[PDB]
Amino acid sequence: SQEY
Amino acid sequence: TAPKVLFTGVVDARGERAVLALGGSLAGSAAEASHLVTDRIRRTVKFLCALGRGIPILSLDWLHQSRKAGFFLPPDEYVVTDPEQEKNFGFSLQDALSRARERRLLEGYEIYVTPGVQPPPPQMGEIISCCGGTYLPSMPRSYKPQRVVITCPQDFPHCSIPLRVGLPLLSPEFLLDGVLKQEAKPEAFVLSP
Repeated sequence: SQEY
Repeated sequence: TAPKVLFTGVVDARGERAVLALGGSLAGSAAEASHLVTDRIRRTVKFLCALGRGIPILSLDWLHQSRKAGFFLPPDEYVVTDPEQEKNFGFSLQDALSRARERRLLEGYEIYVTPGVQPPPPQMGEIISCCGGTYLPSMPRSYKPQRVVITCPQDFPHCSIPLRVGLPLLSPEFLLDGVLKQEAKPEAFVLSP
């Protein structure tokens, strides 16, 4: 998953 | 009923097995989840959605200790505790969850997202809706208070319409910082030339  | 557990940022087969073994299920989405499990503060879309909904955000130890006990334990002792990230962002995760439990952060907001923003529009839309806001999939063409546009420099050519009718242009940090802290302060994120 991507973090922002 | 039995927990419907969402995971973010982790690969935890043991944890999933514990959820299953203790009579719970795996949540398919933040909308469906009763709990979020992760290892630390991670600003994923799932994390921000869970936080916006006010559901418990718990460490992997919750499941491991629950399996040992033979039943799901109360969440209190297992809330994610990440002082380094709390310091960096100037917030308390417990206090933000408390705010989400008391009120819908973005109720009354209508929010459009231009196409180059990160996270992208549909993911922003999930976050917005998890905070009780109204996601706008079509470009707004008239003014209303608390109707705003999330954008970025790359998308300047796409802001001519909102600029004309007086809709604020906000950086994505309005949501990325605001949802994390459970504060809605659009003034602080208005984009300058």
